[PDB]
Amino acid sequence: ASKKVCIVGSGNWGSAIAKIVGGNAAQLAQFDPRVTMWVFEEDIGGKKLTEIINTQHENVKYLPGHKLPPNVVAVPDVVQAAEDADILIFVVPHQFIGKICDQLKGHLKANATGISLIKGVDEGPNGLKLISEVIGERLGIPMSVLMGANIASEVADEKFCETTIGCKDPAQGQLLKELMQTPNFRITVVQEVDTVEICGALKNVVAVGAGFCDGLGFGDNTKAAVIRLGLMEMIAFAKLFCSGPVSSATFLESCGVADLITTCYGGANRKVAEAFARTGKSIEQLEKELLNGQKLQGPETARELYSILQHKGLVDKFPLFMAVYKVCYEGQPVGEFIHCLQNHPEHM
Amino acid sequence: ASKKVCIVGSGNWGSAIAKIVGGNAAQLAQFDPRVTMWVFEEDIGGKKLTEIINTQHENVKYLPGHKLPPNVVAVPDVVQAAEDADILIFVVPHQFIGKICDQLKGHLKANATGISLIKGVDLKLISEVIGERLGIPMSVLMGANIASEVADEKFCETTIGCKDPAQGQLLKELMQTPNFRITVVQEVDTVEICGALKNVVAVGAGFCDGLGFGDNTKAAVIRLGLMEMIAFAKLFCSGPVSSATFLESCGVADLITTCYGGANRKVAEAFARTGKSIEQLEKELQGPETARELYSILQHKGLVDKFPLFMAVYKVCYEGQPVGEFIHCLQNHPEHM
Ligand SMILES: NC(=O)c1ccc[n+]([C@@H]2O[C@H](COP(=O)([O-])OP(=O)(O)OC[C@H]3O[C@@H](n4cnc5c(N)ncnc54)[C@H](O)[C@@H]3O)[C@@H](O)[C@H]2O)c1
Ligand SMILES: [K+]
Repeated sequence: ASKKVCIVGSGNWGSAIAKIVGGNAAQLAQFDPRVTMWVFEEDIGGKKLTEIINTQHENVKYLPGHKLPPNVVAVPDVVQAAEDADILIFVVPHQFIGKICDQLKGHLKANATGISLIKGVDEGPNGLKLISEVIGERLGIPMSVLMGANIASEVADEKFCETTIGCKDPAQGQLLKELMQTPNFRITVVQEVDTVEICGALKNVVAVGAGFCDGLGFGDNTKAAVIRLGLMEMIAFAKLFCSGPVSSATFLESCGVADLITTCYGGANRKVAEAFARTGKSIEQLEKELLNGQKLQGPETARELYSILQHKGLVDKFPLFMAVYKVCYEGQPVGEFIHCLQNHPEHM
Repeated sequence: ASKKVCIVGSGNWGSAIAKIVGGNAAQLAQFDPRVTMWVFEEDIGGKKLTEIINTQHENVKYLPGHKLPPNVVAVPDVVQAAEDADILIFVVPHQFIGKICDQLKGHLKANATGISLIKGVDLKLISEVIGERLGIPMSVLMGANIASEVADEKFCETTIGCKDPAQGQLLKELMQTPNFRITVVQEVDTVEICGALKNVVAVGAGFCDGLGFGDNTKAAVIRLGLMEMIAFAKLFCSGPVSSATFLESCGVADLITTCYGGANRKVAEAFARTGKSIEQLEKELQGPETARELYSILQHKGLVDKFPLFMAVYKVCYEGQPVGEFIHCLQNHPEHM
């Protein structure tokens, strides 16, 4: 009768989302109050982390200081967590989604549906592959996405922000909006899944360019042009690459312009790009110094874009994306970045 | 045969444009190389400013240290400057364009056209003021750019709004350089209204900074402000309006740079942080004034409730509403209904 929800993931973001979804499932009649959350088990200094969560109602490791609602139940086995869910909320690091889908494949409730909160992009036959497609194809369920200018710490703290839900099915879109929306977490539902999703990968390429601007000492008007041309390349690339409908207007949603802006004024891609431009240190060197060795996604995405556009003969139509690639991997002097924007397709 | 250009105005902005325009007018066969610039005569240490420009080719008061192309001729009488021009570039401060137009009226060439670079509104668009008094087709140039940066050839872009496609390509040819990139669109009114409405959003963004909110909250305020800009334009502008025009420099880019750096944001932040008045911050903004005008026309249309960001700025500036309510006013926004 009422729809059962499983939150597949329990990290910083998954626990922030638990707070909201646990809250709204308990409140709202149409949702089963019992919300399962799959927790990868960890020795929390002796006690099982899933034990600590069900007793203390606090993800002491990944969202310390916050009270997860009591109707949210940690479950160490993902199949047991999801077996009865009508709605699956995928919120794990991209690196673990494959494993989780492998365990879940063939164990879901009939007509179960999913929504991916996983930002970024995967690899596929067409070069880039959307994570929501990896999930939906492996599990055989219809997929929505949730993407926007938001971060777990602020969503847990109830700091005002918005997000975009991409869902092809209007009725399912409205259901997901009811599950996730609060006075400080505002949702717009749009029908273009792929377009909402591809923004999250492309925005980080634009952020590398924005960081180059900061590191080369350009002003805000130059930077605003880099961001805007970057947005226009996002639109043009989605229109040529995405299946499903692509509208310019979708880029004016939170997943598009707002996430772009926040990523270009703060975030690891911008920060490392600026340091690269200022200091001549390699992306690799800065990754070790600043991100404990984490791979920065902006440069890696630019490399994938380069291969896609080379096979289509369109490298010259995306000068900002391709300047990020050439600066990061082919030793193009970062100081020439702006020159690559002086004959842009948008101004032809 | 070749088109004659007059730059009506000679401040920082008009001098910066004269650098660009004089160069392109000399190089391109389709333009007459003799570019007039109307220069309000001033005495600079005993010599006339116009004489200094015509011998040293430097506006020593408003753009010192920059050479103007020698084919730009400073002319002190605005009628003499404009009377043979086919293209007039209006680049004076808002407060004078009314008087300048009253002197020019009737004295222009028959087929003459205009482009207004005067950002901000009169609510009535300044290019409408000009085009209706002078009787000439009007275009606009608006984007994320400032005069000092254009003078220094720092990369930036701009939008030209021009209804006639042939006139638009000529204006683009007159103005475009490697560091001043132009997109021509045909929605004149949409381009121009952005310049006024962006300052309302900027005040809101400054409130957001002053209240201690982060970049994800500021990005929502900017984005909701952009949606209200689009909605208002479709409801106000007698000319056509598409959301796609707001992806141009005049829309999203100018909005971003104003909301991250500009007078409206700076004051609004300090006011929300310290509760320092406004004026004492001022001394120590067109955004609020525009908000007031928005309130008035939204009443007439019956749509005050559909623009809570615009109205929260007005109410917080003019009706005592506590700045601290600004974010609350966005928690049931039409975009999320
Ligand atoms: N953190 C944010 O602010 C934020 C905001 C928007 C979107 N997102 C997206 O949400 C996704 C997840 O981010 P996060 O903040 O929850 O990261 P996290 O590192 O905080 O999450 C840790 C979780 O990863 C899983 N995990 C850890 N080790 C594992 C292992 N050996 N095997 C299997 N699973 C393991 C567990 O579920 C663990 O709870 C990402 O795709 C990110 O893009 C995050
Ligand atoms: K010429």
